[PDB]
Amino acid sequence: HHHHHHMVHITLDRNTANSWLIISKDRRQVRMGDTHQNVSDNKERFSNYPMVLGAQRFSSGKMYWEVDVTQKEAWDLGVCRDSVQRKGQFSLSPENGFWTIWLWQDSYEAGTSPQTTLHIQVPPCQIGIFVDYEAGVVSFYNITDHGSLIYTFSECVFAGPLRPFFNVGFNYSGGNAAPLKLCPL
Ligand SMILES: CS(=O)(=O)NCCc1ccc(F)cc1
Repeated sequence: HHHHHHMVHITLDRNTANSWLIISKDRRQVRMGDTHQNVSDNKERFSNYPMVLGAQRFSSGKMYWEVDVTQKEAWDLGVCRDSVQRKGQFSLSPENGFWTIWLWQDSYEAGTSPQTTLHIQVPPCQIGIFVDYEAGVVSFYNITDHGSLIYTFSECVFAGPLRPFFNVGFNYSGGNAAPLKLCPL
């Protein structure tokens, strides 16, 4: 790929965070806390999962950013509609307004309904996410493996503004405490 030059500076929106998340002062890192983080509830917060949105909203153009997933056992990454459901249980699918991939139990999968098996030879430590709003494309790149393609969603129905989407995953095992980090340009 040669998408790096559509690089955008993403920051995390604390107001949208699950109440157990800890977002760094620079709003570029997020991790699962070991308790409720002493914030009030609001209608924007994801209630059931350790999810948070980026502050940026996109309705046009080409956008690219990178995320560090080093030493995590579980996470979800991608984009979603600004209007996605925040409360209760739901599945990550384009029908529900999500364009995502994940790591879970030593397998990588794309968030289609049902999920799609990914084929990655080099486990990634950093993921690139590319959105072409006009083309209806969301693509994922393996930065650890020379930028090799992981997955492309095409013919996307964004149906409104998009926000960067993150899930740090649960830490039931004690092996998934590490943060998601937005990588410098
Ligand atoms: C730190 S942990 O060992 O992963 N425990 C998770 C508890 C929890 C459950 C649902 C949430 F929406 C947020 C947190």
